Amino acid sequence: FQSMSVGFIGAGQLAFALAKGFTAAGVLAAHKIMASSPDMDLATVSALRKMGVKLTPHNKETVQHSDVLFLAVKPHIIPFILDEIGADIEDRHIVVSCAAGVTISSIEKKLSAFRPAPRVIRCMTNTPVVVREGATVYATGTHAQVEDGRLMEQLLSSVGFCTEVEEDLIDAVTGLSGSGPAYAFTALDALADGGVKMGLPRRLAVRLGAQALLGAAKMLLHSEQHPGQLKDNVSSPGGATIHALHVLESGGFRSLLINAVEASCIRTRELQSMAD
Amino acid sequence: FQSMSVGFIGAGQLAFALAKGFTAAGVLAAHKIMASSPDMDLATVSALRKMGVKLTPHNKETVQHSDVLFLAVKPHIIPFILDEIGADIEDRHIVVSCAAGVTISSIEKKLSAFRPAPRVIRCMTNTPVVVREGATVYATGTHAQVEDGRLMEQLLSSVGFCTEVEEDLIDAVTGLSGSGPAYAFTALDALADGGVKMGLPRRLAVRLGAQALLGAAKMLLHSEQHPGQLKDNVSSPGGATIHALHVLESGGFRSLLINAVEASCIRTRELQSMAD
Amino acid sequence: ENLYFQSMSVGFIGAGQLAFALAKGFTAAGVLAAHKIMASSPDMDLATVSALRKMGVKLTPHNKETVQHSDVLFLAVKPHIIPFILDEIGADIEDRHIVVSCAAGVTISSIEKKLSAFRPAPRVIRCMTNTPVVVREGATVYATGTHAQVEDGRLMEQLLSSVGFCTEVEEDLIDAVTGLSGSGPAYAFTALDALADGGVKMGLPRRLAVRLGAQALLGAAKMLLHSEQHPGQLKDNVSSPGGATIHALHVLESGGFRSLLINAVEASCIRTRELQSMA
Amino acid sequence: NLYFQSMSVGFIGAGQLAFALAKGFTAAGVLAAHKIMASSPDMDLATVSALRKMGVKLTPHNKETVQHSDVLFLAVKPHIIPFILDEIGADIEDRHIVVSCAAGVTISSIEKKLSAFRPAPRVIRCMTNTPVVVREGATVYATGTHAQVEDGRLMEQLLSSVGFCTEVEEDLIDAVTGLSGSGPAYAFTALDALADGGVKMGLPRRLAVRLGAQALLGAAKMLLHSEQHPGQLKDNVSSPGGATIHALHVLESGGFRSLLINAVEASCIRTRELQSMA
Amino acid sequence: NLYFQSMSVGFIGAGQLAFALAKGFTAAGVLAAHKIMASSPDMDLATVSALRKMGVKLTPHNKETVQHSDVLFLAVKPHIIPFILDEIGADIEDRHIVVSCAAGVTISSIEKKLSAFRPAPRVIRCMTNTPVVVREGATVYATGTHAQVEDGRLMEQLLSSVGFCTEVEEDLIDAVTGLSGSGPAYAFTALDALADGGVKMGLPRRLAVRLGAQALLGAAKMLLHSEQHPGQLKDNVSSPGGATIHALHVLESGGFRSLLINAVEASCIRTRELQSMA
Ligand SMILES: O=C(O)c1cc(N2CCNC2=O)ccc1Cl
Ligand SMILES: O=C(O)c1cc(N2CCNC2=O)ccc1Cl
Ligand SMILES: O=C(O)c1cc(N2CCNC2=O)ccc1Cl
Ligand SMILES: O=C(O)c1cc(N2CCNC2=O)ccc1Cl
Ligand SMILES: O=C(O)c1cc(N2CCNC2=O)ccc1Cl
Repeated sequence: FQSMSVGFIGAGQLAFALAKGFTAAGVLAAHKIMASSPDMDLATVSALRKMGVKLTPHNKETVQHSDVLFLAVKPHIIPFILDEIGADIEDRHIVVSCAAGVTISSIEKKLSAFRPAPRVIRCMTNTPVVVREGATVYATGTHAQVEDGRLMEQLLSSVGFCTEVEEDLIDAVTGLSGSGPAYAFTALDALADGGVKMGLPRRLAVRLGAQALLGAAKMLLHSEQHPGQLKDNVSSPGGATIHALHVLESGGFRSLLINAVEASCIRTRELQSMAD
Repeated sequence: FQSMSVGFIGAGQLAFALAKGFTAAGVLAAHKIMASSPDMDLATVSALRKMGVKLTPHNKETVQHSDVLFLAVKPHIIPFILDEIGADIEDRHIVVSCAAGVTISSIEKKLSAFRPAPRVIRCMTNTPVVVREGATVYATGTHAQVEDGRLMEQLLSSVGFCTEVEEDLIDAVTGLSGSGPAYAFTALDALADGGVKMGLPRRLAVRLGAQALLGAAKMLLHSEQHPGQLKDNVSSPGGATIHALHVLESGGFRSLLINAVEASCIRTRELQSMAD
Repeated sequence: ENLYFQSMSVGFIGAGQLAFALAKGFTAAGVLAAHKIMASSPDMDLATVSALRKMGVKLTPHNKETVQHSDVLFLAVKPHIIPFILDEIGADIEDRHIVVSCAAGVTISSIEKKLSAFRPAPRVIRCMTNTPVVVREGATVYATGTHAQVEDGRLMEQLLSSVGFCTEVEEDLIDAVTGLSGSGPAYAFTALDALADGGVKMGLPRRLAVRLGAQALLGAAKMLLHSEQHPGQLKDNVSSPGGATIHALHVLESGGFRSLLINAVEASCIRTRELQSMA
Repeated sequence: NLYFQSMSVGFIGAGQLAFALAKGFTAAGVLAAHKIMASSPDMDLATVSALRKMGVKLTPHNKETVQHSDVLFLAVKPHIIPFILDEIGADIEDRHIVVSCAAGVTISSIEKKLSAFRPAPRVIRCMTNTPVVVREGATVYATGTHAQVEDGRLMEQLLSSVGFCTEVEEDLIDAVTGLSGSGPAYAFTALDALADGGVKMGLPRRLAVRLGAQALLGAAKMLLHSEQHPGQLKDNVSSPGGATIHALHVLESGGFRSLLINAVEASCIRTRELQSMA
Repeated sequence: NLYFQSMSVGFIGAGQLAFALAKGFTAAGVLAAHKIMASSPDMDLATVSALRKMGVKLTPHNKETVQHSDVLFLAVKPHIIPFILDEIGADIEDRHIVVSCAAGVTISSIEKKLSAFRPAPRVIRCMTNTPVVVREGATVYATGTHAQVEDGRLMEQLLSSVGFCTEVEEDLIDAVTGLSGSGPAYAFTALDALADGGVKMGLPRRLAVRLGAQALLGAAKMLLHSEQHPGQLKDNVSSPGGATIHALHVLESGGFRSLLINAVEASCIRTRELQSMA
């Protein structure tokens, strides 16, 4: 809505990305956002201040300011935030935890000791929300009203893809779209090295490799076609592309990306289990 | 311009992509485009017909129709097209070869036997022009007027990134952004397999992996930051993402993408050398 | 049927595995009588020569008698034997002959070069088929030579279509076809033996494991041939999230399973070009 | 000339396997499509959309499927089975044959659930695969404690109309799942790659796919109709010094055989984990 | 207390190496920035933008650099050198020392070009690296046919103000290029990865980078100031049974040493190819 007030506990990379995306989208006004942080000298904190986001060192102040309260701290800090500000949670509050692995149940258990029906949502988003091309899923807690999930989808749809999921899919989403941008950054660096190796200036190589990945992903999102079909479409017989595809297969390219999604998903499960 | 008439020799994947992108951009009207093909029953030919592109089985007819003439056939077919329609090339014609590896000099040599100052351009684009997110470079030939390169940049900028390069960079661009989308499609298929392996429905996994790659590439294009810095930004200490990055490094992920750009670039050079 | 009543005489120079497989498929198809086939071999002690005799095929040690008997003459000897064969019986090739080379790598040009020294317009077709013609499920391509009539190509297609898939190609595709469907059955036999080993490792009787593995590959291949779907889409449709199949696909990927099959198709194709160049 | 005039078939679950069996059974002529009913909690699936075109009755309510059906196929994920069995267990009748198609789920676990509601549930466990859609499936089945002799023969009759089918001891089914249950996906992966190889060497993609699939089909048929060892058939294609034996060498150098062994094992091992997780 | 009052330095090329040497020389106090001139065909480079902030004279015309300069550094790509030498060869004077910094390009090829215009060109070939920007470069040089004794001593004086510098025989320079020319990039890659390792084990990225870089700097210093073999110094850190020897084992298992040998060789081999291509 318009009257809506949003707060972040955590003023790191994710909070900045979300706030910058929300304000760019126009769904939120920077002055309706407050962030708190233990280190008020972070680079991300300075930038929020230029954007017009309110800033404080006191999580309690962010809570009293906020209607929607995003939890954007590390997983092992979540149990402490909840103990710190659990008494300050009111009926009007929707708590949106963005921490990897941390379960709705563990958040509801800590918060229920203060007030009995805390409205909790768990989400997994990623940094490209900063350019309003994020990928976000969310699961609704026990006491989240029906309007809570819809308000959440409205807000996070404005900065990229958003869809509701069962909570037991979120650990796998973390390995895929949560960690995904880092796989892409690693890939682009390497593709740029390849271009440079074959004679391209670095800056041209980075722009071309990025544009290639962006356009390809866009083609897949705008197509009903399987990605192998689109690969077929662009692999001319005997040509350059099919030769490059072979050397990727020879190194087990596909299995490395499977390994990655699996490794991130399994680590996310450990971050949960380490909580309880 | 508006009066401009464009033709394609070749009605395959690339011709459709370019025509669909040009018409979507609004820089060209479908009725100002003509394509010719030896197999008038191709799926890409049927689609051009629905778009309103004129179609013919006679390359000579496309040439007489066209002011800008795109050559969108396989590299070993180019020498035959030029022999077929070389007498039909007029002063007003700009010949834009999109074939991998085929040099401006080889095109100018064949065409100069008919008329002495053929205006030739070599380009390397990719299929994401279909969603107006292509990556394109071009080099100007000996007799291309100054307005020719600018008209070309105007047209191809409307369907994605475009920049002029020295011709000796084009073989490396082919390995990077020419073959790039196929690396991305392979990557997305594998990332989807990873998501499915960890419990996601296939359709959700494909959408999330694609959105992740798109958003990440967009972040890099909108940033002055090095891709390793953006990787740093999203690799939380001890977290899921840094664990996945390790297993990518353990398989030599980076070197496989370097291998690919190199293999495609080297194959492109063979496709040229095989001509001469 | 229409071909049966054409009452064609067929010859094989070379009485090996392919000659036997084609003879067995043509007769099973009812398009040729076994005794309307004649095959020659310098070695009449091969097992395939005995199998051919048993089914009623005529056998002779003299290639000239095969040629004189034949209307369609299949050259089914090793590539390096082809030029010696053409020297020997080039004088006996007649204007009525359609000469079909099945040898890997050997080009129409090289065959026509030899035979043009005798009659001026040898009718030559180059073929790449495979041994599952023996169960009428072969995979065949052919290219027509310089003097091959349009009816020659249609007849060859009608004949090879009776024992499986058959289609005309430009000759410059045949080396690649050899690497794919010419050698393909051997890739599948290796895969079926390995899958059976896997089933036995996990506790299945060998007989059952072999049966199930082969039935699994047959049905998947049949699904693909009857679907308009990409094989990756079919793979997606069978890969239940979190399930047994996606876990097995991972271990395939981790060994570069896909690259091995690409490697094999390339290695057979490359070898096929060497077999031409060495003779 | 088989046909089951007195049999009503139901599917709990309207996914890829349900569509494949329903399509195979109707193409085999053994069942009128309108004598099939399927249920699913997402009546917006592509498979549920195709089932309506066939004429299969579709409902959202699993209780409706059970009441309509004699033979009831459980074609849902292994972890959904215990919930299904709780939901409809009070609707299982003496006439019902329950045929579970879920990977890993034992006859014992299914009978334990249903016996709470009514003693002597007639349970069969089967492992089939999607090529039943072209009547070339590979199916095994094991009969439960209270399945009658006519129940197994009947299920063999029905599933034999869509491919190979034999009875097995239940403790072989996890291994069958790794071989023929997952097998078609190994083949689709192999055909994608073989086609990639054909394209590399210069073939059009469409021809490469056709030829690769034809090669595999014909080789599988040869083995099925031959009494000979697959190594013997491989020997018959491998001309001395030739192209095939050179390619076979590069498969061996990659450990191609061990990868397929690895696959059957991993799928089998995972199937056992799907039992114990539920 | 070194300073070259009578020396005018010019750079043909205004890229990373030109900026690094110009910055090192000015920080060393040996050259006023305004006594440096650099030329480049793209006066829109980030390096050319930084050079103007230093006070270095910048021109687009290579002829201007030559006329301003006594010591002329060729800091362009190897394939550009022959074009540069054709463009300005008629402007080379007796007073000029030409110092080529291009990988691979021999003294012989440079002298052949310039001798067409004027006999006895004074040519020095050097291989340096970008840490000259922090006065810790590693530089070798070889003197040409017509370089006087004072020319080499002078160039050693100048480049010693920004790091290690020694004269070598020219046929060692390709190998030096693979070791110290490319070396810093091996180190940047190693520091990125070591930091990735620190982050994996729970350190903030900024601390991990700092500590990794400090570790490397301190180890390099230890070796430089020790007479001892690097294996001996490694032995001194590897406490029996401890953390370091366990990590060293995993480096050995990956063939870590051979990768660095591979790198020096590949860079050296490529450097020789850059000579022969031009
Ligand atoms: O994979 C190839 O070899 C390839 C082929 C082309 N095209 C399009 C039309 N004619 C060509 O050569 C473009 C880019 C690549 Cl990278
Ligand atoms: O790499 C990680 O472990 C990771 C961490 C997060 N965030 C952001 C704020 N708190 C978190 O846990 C989100 C996604 C991932 Cl994939
Ligand atoms: O890949 C799996 O895990 C798998 C899953 C199934 N199905 C179908 C319906 N319920 C199941 O479990 C069957 C065979 C396999 Cl091999
Ligand atoms: O493995 C080979 O080299 C091979 C050999 C043949 N034949 C049959 C008769 N003469 C040949 O060359 C056919 C197919 C292949 Cl794939
Ligand atoms: O390699 C080790 O295990 C190690 C050991 C030590 N020291 C010094 C005295 N006692 C220790 O444990 C310090 C650092 C490391 Cl890295």
